[PDB]
Amino acid sequence: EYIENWNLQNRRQRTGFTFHKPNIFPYSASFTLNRSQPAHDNLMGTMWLNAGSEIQVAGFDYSCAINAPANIQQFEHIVPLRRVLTTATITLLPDAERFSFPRVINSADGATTWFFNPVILRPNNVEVEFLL
Amino acid sequence: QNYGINLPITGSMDIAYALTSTLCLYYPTEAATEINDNSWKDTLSQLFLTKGWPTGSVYFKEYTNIASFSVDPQLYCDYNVVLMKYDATLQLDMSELADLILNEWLCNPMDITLYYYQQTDEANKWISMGSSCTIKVCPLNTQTLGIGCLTTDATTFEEVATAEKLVITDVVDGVNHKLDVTTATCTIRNCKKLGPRENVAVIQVGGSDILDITADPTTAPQTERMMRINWKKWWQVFYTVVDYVDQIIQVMSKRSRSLNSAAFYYRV
Amino acid sequence: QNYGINLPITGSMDITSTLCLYYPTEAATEINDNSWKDTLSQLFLTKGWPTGSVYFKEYTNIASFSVDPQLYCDYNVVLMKYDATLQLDMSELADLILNEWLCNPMDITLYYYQQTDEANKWISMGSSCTIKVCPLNTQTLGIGCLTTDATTFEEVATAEKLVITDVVDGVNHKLDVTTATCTIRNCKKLGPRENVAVIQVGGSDILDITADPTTAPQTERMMRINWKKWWQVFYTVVDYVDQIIQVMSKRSRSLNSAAFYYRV
Amino acid sequence: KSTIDAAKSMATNVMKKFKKSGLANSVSTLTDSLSDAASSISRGSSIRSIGSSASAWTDVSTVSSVSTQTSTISRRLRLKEMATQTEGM
Repeated sequence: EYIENWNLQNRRQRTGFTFHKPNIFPYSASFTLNRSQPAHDNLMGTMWLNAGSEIQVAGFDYSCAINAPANIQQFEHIVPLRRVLTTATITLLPDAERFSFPRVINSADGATTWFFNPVILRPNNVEVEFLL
Repeated sequence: QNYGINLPITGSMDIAYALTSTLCLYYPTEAATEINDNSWKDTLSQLFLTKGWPTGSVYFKEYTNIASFSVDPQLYCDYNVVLMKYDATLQLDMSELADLILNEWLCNPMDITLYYYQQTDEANKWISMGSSCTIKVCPLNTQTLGIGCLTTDATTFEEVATAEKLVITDVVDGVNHKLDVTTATCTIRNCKKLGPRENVAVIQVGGSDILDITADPTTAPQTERMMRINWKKWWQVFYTVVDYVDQIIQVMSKRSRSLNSAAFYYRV
Repeated sequence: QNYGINLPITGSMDITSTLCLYYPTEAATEINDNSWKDTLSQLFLTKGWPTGSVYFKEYTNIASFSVDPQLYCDYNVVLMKYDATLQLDMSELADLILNEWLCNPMDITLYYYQQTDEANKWISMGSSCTIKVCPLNTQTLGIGCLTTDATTFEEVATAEKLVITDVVDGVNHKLDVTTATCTIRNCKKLGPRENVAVIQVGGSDILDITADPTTAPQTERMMRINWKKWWQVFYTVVDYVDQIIQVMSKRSRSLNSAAFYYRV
Repeated sequence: KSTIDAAKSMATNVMKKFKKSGLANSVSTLTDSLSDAASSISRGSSIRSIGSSASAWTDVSTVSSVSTQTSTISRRLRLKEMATQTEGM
């Protein structure tokens, strides 16, 4: 397959490499906070882990949408790819398998820590967009 | 830097991340009368120096009575720890004082001689402070008339207080209330519970803990900032407080409204 | 439709009623009014309860409310005054009113009774109860008390309007209670009764609704507030009725699902 | 058939109770939902729907899940005969 790919690339035609579980997602375990307090008493933001060939995201709110506009809080997450992909089959589950446990992680200030106490619900209006 | 705009904060988990304080205390005068000494403040300052906090910046204030402390408390400090004596007959006083000093209240003046009033949220509570407060209220329905009390008179009102030094009151949402209080000595303000305050913690020096911090009867939680110990001699209480000063400092923190960066958020 | 038989419930993870209130007469004497019930009814109308649906019954003391304290109301909220000597009265009243009790009456001079498991107690009520118990051995011989002796019995309750008595299971006992001012029925606890919520004015949340020493669960239906004027308490109750009604749900037995399962 | 004495208020009386029953409540709720959807800007795309660009006409709020969705859709759609969108009988 590789020699054929090289030969067809040298002749300027359509190339293709097959993969199983392609390791294309960069590793960046970053969390984002929007409604924040210096003492971490009520939070609202997104925490994601995109490692290997798996993407795991979890939107959390400490108020549980109790002072929100009509008890609905939105969370958006956009993950780009450095290279295009074609003919993808996607396995999708509605449960985060990593961000559903009592955790304590250092904050973004670099000198303080906050506690995470999760209770999992089912996500509503789960929309996924594949855009090019 | 940009102020007053809530913006996303980036973070990470693979980066290795993991004094000059100003202490203040409020205690009743019976402790000072019982200890029989007046040089104890120097001893406390030296003991605080031993733990690690600098001296000179520590201030002490006394209040004649819990009622005297109740009216118009003054709190300008960095770590407020207040010792409140417990009793089996004055539960509401301690409850209201701790509730007032535990949460921030954004208040507006109330003129009950040319207006009516009503609530619009679960954080709407009415706070009366003065030397002789007796709040008299008569509910008014949607037609602006009295039910169980005539609007023309005022003595037939259903009172909620009587000469109380301080009284926190809540009224039924969605209806008007005509008020008549002797404004010559006491003031009534309309306050909304914006959020928690960590700058003040109360230690109940007494017995059965009874404090509630929520206006709704459904939930009466026991916050961590509410400390409670037994007592027979005040020197033992002071020794316990100074020994566990590190825990008190860790559980508390700097005020969430005077961080020099949280400007235009109702403080600084 | 089908009752009497439980069936597997399956599902997919993906996708205006009466309320009664009670109060002490001391509160009414401390308010000094007669239209107050109407005013609170109007406030409930403003808050979202149709007029002509909220009732009010009045008692004179906790002891008086303890005899035949059956609450027949779709949503019950009980105001209880905290005393200094009636800790047992309040605790056992809350225990009786908070658990579904299935009772069997007992003749006191014909049989010798025992207990089956740890979820069995003896509920007693009357004008005055003087309950005496003597645990016999396995050979019908008295241990520290004689079967035909009416003076050496171990006193356990006297002059109590409402007393919940528990004995050590596994061995028979003899009972001698005056069935002219008292009545004792063998009752078995089934589960939590969630149609009753109690608001305690004063006190420090001492009511234990379980006699077990190891556990002492504080069920959420035992609220605690502090009082100086009864108007304040009534205003707090009326303003935050939504939280109280959200704490409770439909009675587990009124619905046609516990029918033929010890219905109601 | 009765053909009785000088003009009565039959039309007004029948309208009085015709405007209180479930039809008026349903049309009021439909209009309120459409107005809120037209005002739905503070939450972005938030109205629950199975189609695209939620228009307050195919929302799912209330066997097979598709059957429940279709039943709810038809129950709300019955009012479409009150909007002169139909073309037949």
